[PDB]
Amino acid sequence: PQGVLSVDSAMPMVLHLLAPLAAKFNERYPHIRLSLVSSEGYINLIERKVDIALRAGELDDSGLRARHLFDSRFRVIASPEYLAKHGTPQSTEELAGHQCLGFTEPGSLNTWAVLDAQGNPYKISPHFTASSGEILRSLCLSGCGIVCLSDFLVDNDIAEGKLIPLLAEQTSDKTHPFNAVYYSDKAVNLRLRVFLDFLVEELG
Amino acid sequence: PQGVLSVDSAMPMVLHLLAPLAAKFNERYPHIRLSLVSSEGYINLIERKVDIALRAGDDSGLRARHLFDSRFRVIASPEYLAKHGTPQSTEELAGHQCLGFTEPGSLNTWAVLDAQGNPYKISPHFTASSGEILRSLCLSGCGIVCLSDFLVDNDIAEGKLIPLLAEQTSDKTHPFNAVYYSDKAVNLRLRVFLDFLVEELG
Ligand SMILES: [Cl-]
Ligand SMILES: [Cl-]
Repeated sequence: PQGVLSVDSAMPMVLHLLAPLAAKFNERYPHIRLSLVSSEGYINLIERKVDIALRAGELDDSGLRARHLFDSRFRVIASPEYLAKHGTPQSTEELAGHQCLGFTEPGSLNTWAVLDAQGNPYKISPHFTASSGEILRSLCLSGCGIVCLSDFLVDNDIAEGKLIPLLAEQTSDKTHPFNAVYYSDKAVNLRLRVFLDFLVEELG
Repeated sequence: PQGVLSVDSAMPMVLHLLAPLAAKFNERYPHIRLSLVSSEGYINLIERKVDIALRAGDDSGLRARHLFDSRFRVIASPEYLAKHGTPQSTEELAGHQCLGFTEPGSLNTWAVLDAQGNPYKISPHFTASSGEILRSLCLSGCGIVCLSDFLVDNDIAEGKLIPLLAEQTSDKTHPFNAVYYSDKAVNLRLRVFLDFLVEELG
């Protein structure tokens, strides 16, 4: 396997998942020149500007191949510093009293995976907004408020004590799948298949 | 000062400079609702999708306010250097794994000078769309990178990344500015944000 393989994903996937594994992938396949780009949505992939996309969406009836990588839950988090100055929410309805940060788009992500008293996902009014989950993580780390982000983005921060998980009982246990998406015709190339195989081992 | 202010910049500027200051700004001006977005180049600003752009790079009516000057640094992780040795001259970079940008290609002309005093142009083993991606690859032991001081200085402080070829690396700095259209300067929240950024960033 040799040559250039272009892999596209959202910033958090590239930084927390791909980048860490790229050194191990390099030792096994030193002749494959990975190109790791970060863009928004499936435009690059569909317009054939990259070979493979690693994304959480569900594209069916597109014709594109999807290979499952891993499942992730959402977590509601804040910095110890924010909680020290603002208090810790003990119910989901108390989030109305706190600074909740969200996406500029898509707005569907601003309906959090934390259930209210009636068992319905809580829609926030974002104080700060951002175009990336990675920016929301940084704002949360620096004490700007409460965010709701994928586990793989914040779990190591929680382990290091840099973020504190909130409203754990109220938080939805449901997971969302992440997939490697690509056109069937590009499965022909060995370097995509060995990258895909590698990704399913290490992420699964 | 009250309402939404949208700030566009490259990822490393947002994560390493803006986000850390956003809580302090919030305490001073709690009624300003920041929107921090990251994109490529000046397209959002030009097409008036954001109020201000923080970028190092002229469709006129633009104003540019200086924020700070930054040097580049060549770095690798301690784990990489233990497995591949540390380069003692710029010319030895040919034997090592150097990671670069997909684009712009001019950025793969590094700020490290060879024996003749020429900036070293690399053949990138791996490429990426963002300097933040290059920082992560570097941290993970994938190779050597050349990135702006504010992206890696703290890692160098913490001992996670090692500065290489310190004497050969250029001392020259490049400016970073807040860029915006003249007409948007009338807005109070843009003015207090700019003032804050100028005070805080140097
Ligand atoms: Cl994201
Ligand atoms: Cl960049």
